[PDB]
Amino acid sequence: AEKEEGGDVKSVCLTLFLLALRAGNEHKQADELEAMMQGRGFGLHPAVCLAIRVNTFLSCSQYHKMYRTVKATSGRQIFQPLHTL
Amino acid sequence: YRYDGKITNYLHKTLAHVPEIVERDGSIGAWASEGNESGNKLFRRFRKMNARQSKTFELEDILKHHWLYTSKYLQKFMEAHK
DNA sequence: CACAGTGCTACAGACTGGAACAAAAACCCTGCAG
Repeated sequence: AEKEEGGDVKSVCLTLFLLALRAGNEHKQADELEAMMQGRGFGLHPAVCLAIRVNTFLSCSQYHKMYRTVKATSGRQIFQPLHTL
Repeated sequence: YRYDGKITNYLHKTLAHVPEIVERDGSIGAWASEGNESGNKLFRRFRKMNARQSKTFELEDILKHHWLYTSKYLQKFMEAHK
């Protein structure tokens, strides 16, 4: 890190790994991994969450209720928590 | 002056037959109308949000959806086990 | 002593790190045994 960046932790791990996987490759993973960080969501971008709360009329406590449920059962939580909304 | 010939039904009922019925049922207030009544709130929202909506089918889907609201099986899931 | 909430607050709980301790798991081993 010192010679080529100086404190850039994320990328060194990311570029070796995605491509290392697609080395002995079935592709399946490349979709999930190429989506994984910057575009988009992964889970769902907090703006899409916010809209899907505000615009379907979910009570805050109701929303969180759902969030807990989807998180605990088979999760891999999707929805973003309240304080990040 | 206010109780000479007149007493409200409940003041009498609560001053007379309470010890007897608590002795008999074992308890009271667990048997209260509250567990009904409250439910009425739902009947209003389930007549707007979840209604069909026309006079024919409306009671049908309110009733159904209410039944679904009441079931334990679902609430168990919605506890999410702590 | 009805009860499911009512949002935003409060800061409780979840995290690292080396520095080092200890316990326990399940091997290999050597010990003392028919």
